[PDB]
Amino acid sequence: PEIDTLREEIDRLDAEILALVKRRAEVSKAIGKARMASGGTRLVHSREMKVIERYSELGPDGKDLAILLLRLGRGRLGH
Amino acid sequence: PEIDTLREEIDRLDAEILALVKRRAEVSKAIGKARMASGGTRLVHSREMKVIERYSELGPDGKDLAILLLRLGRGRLGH
Amino acid sequence: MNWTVDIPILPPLPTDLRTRLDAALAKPAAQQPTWPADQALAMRTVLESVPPVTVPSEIVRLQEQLAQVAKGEAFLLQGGDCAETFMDNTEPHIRGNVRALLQMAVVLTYGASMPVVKVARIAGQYAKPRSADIDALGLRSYRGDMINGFAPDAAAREHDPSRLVRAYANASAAMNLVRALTSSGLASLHLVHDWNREFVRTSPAGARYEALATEIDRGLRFMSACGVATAEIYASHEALVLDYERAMLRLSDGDDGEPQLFDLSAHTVWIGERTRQIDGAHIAFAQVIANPVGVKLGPNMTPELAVEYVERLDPHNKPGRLTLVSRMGNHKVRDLLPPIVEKVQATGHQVIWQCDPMHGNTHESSTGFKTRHFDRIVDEVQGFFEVHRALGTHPGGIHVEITGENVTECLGGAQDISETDLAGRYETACDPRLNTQQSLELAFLVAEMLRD
Amino acid sequence: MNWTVDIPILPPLPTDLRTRLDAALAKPAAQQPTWPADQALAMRTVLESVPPVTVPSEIVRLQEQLAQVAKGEAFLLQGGDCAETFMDNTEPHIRGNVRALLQMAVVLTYGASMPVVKVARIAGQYAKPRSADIDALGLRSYRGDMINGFAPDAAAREHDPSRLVRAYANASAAMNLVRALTSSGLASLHLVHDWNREFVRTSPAGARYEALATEIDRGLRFMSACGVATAEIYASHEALVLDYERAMLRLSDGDDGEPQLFDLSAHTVWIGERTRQIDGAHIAFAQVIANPVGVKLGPNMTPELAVEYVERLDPHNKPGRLTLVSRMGNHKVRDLLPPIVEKVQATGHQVIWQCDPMHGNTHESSTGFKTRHFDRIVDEVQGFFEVHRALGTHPGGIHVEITGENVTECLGGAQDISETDLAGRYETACDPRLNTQQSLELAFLVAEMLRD
Ligand SMILES: O=C(O)[C@@H]1C[C@]2(C(=O)O)C=C[C@@H](O)[C@@H](C2)O1
Ligand SMILES: O=C(O)[C@@H]1C[C@]2(C(=O)O)C=C[C@@H](O)[C@@H](C2)O1
Ligand SMILES: N[C@@H](Cc1ccc(O)cc1)C(=O)O
Ligand SMILES: N[C@@H](Cc1ccc(O)cc1)C(=O)O
Ligand SMILES: N[C@@H](Cc1ccccc1)C(=O)O
Ligand SMILES: N[C@@H](Cc1ccccc1)C(=O)O
Ligand SMILES: [Cl-]
Ligand SMILES: [Cl-]
Ligand SMILES: [Mn+2]
Ligand SMILES: [Mn+2]
Repeated sequence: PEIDTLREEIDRLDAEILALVKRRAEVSKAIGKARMASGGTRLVHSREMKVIERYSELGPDGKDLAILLLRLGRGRLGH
Repeated sequence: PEIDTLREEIDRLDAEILALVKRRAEVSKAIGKARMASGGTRLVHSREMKVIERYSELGPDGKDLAILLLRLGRGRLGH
Repeated sequence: MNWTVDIPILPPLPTDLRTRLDAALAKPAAQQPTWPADQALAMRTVLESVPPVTVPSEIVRLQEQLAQVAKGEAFLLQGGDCAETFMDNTEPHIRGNVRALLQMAVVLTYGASMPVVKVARIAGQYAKPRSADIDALGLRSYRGDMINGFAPDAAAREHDPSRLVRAYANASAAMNLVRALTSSGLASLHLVHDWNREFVRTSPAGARYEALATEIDRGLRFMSACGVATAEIYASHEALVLDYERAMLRLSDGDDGEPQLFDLSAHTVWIGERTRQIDGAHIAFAQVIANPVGVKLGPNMTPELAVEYVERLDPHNKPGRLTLVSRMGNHKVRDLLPPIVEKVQATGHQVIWQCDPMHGNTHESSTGFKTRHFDRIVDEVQGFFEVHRALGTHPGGIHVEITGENVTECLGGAQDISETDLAGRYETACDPRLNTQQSLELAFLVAEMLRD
Repeated sequence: MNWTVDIPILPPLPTDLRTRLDAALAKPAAQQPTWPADQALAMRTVLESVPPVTVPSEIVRLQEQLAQVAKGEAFLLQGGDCAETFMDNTEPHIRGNVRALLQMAVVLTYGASMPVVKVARIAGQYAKPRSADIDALGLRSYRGDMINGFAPDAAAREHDPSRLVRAYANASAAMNLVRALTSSGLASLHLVHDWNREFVRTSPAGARYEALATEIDRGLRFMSACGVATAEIYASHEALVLDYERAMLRLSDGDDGEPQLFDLSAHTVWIGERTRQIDGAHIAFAQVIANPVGVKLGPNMTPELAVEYVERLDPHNKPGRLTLVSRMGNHKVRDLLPPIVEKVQATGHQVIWQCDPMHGNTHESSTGFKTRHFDRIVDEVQGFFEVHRALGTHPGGIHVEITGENVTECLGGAQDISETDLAGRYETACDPRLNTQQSLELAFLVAEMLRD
């Protein structure tokens, strides 16, 4: 018993995280058609480098969480 | 121009997401030594199933974001 | 309704093998079957002329592959039914157990990034030990079809020596089929993994395993793209019934060109927890035979006893000749296993450290059926990996009990098999096997443990 | 300081090949070198007896592998220096360009989950077209060392026909080495990918690519674990200089057993944007030779012209005989490419759709140097993939300009090469090549595009 205390702080942090990430997707999508509205490139390389750097604190799994957000925003390359 | 408006809403959502995920890690770690303090298993299978279900809304990348959180919490299997 | 074999009316051992073997069988043997020594002797005379189930060249080959496991360069997957029944000795059952093993091997191979040696509990696993000699219904205990009948009658539970021949006949039939399956299209890695991508599609827990089943699919396609385009499944059973193993002994020039004794009822056999008397006939039988052998080590094992096994069963320091099969239960493995490893590793002998997360985690259910919880099995393999990683030693393999059937004998998993489900498909003749869905689930998870 | 070759003192073509060839060279040819027709004729007589750079059996083999690309079952990687210099025709330079191509091929192969055909811009890429015949410093234009000198003197920019022989001699020397490298340990996939895991460790952008370099490492180890344990690099250059290609023609029984004309200066050659006159001698030369050929298609290409190329260069519907190399720039590919594909695909001809994200994205820099932005190259390949995915057609390959040297000729990438850096290591003799770091970066990214 008593473990279900944090299994609600988990449940909170998750639908919260989910909500944030639910948004960040379209914010990238927004920058997406935006920059592309002016003959711009779908992706910006050094920027995704900056996003990857953001989550480095998390350790080695940082870059791979970053790359999920990036896929969620600007989609899968070549599709 | 004007694109840097959301490149600050992105920058916000990210260090915010980072902060949430920075916590959820130890909350799992807490449940970690907790359940294990009573001859309990390191992992709970149907629970990680529940976490995976949480982020399904995100589409196919949902499960793989979930599994990152799980690795961040209860670590890499066999290590 | 029965068939009939005639009793005959083989060359002499060199005197030393004669002596050591007779010496070894002279020692006490637990859990042996009670039946007339003259009827058993008739059986063994039949079995002393029959075509072998295996041949020496195959055991030498397995010894070499197991040496690579010992040395940290391959991984041992041992699996199959807990107890083979003459009833279920059928093509669909064999095919599904072969398929189940081959599927787990592809997953494990990709995870370990090194070869997997496949050994089946098959073609002889017709005998088990019993803690009590009288069972739940006041009846004489069922000991596996090599001995008596699963049927719950006073007449079925009588120890019938004719079941020695009936066990060989079933064994070499299942082996014939195993040989045929593993040299057919069933062995093809690309075919075998499509069965696994089916599992991911149809499973409730597909999401947990889809990324990895896809990584493997890309590894297999990568092979093809580079210009590549079969299988080896070895037979093993617990060497419990000395009458049987005696008859199946054959003499042949071995690893050193001098004549050795091979037990040709299988490729490898293991002495179990209730039969590893250090000065007993089981352990001493293991010292005369050339086969790779294993020993179950449960929670009452001492680093010093473990070492005595290593020094008796691996006298010549042949890496991979001896496997030490850990079964402590998850709550005990992390504490009990390390001291055993440290002391054994210190001798300079290269054993295979095989995990058995099944026989240390059984528990009677609230329905009357004996079951095991998926999450406890995972925890011990995990705990087993945690301990070897901490010490820098090799997690050398696993030893699981499985079927290719969708039975409901173990709890949890992707199907959240509950205690009220264990009655819907409890097929097993002894202990609760992981159904195919839980088999692959574990193989995926153990593959994750193997990664880094 | 110079060596000297004697001028000689080959069998006649069948009358039809005589006629079609003479007919084809009679037509107008853009961008040909001005030099005395009698000196050029002396050179071509030397070159008509020399050992070939390639042989027909190798071109037939490439035709077959390219047919698999055409049909959606393999992927074409074409790469190398923009312009080869007799100056840099050295082992370290060749080795690093071979290594660079082999590295990109492993990455691309895993991404495409199908075979990659490797074709190098090497062993003949000694000639380029020039938009203006007078360059930045009021000098006669440099046209590649097959013609004149990169040196910025009035005397160096004179068109010297002896550079025909000097070009063959360099070509077959570099080819000899390429053959030796690809049959040595350099070709081993496991060796080649360790170079890639080095790149991930030492690169600023390693994080972007580490997961995938590790997935590949596990695919390679998976191969080994299954019991596996070489390379083919084909030569290509732009067929610009008809005097040269003429001499290197040899006659041999071809795909149909009747005699055909193979251009043995290379395995495959492509006509470029400034030389694809539909009724010109370049395009008509391409109709007499058995080699796989390609045609550059820039932003002024019409679906109907593209079809006329397909009907002239692929008259017999030999899948993979014709490659159509798209170079539109990223902002134009998504709009211009689809109509061309739809109309060409409709003819029933199976062309290879090769992307060229380089020659449509050049732009003079604010330093005086001509450069290209990494992010624009990516966008066009990406855009190229987006268009083929939308239509259900095959993204058949790429065509990049690269070196195995850490030059600074293209902007961006992992090194954020800026406009003030393009002067530190601008080695190229013509257009800005992606250094090795940007080569692999693109190969990783194009591999991501290939996945699903
Ligand atoms: O330019 C951008 O900043 C936006 C946001 C984005 C992200 O998802 O963070 C980051 C980099 C770009 O490739 C895409 C995706 O557009
Ligand atoms: O029991 C639990 O709920 C906690 C949290 C956890 C998570 O990270 O979400 C989920 C499942 C468990 O395997 C681990 C990790 O412990
Ligand atoms: N089968 C014999 C032993 C034996 C084995 C092989 C032989 O070639 C000879 C004897 C026994 O049980 O005692
Ligand atoms: N080299 C000759 C053509 C040729 C090629 C091969 C031959 O066998 C004969 C003639 C030319 O340039 O016109
Ligand atoms: N399994 C059946 C059929 C069988 C007979 C003989 C050999 C193999 C199988 C039996 O035990 O009799
Ligand atoms: N590259 C030098 C050296 C060389 C000579 C002859 C053949 C190959 C290379 C040259 O052009 O002269
Ligand atoms: Cl033999
Ligand atoms: Cl030939
Ligand atoms: Mn059992
Ligand atoms: Mn160029």
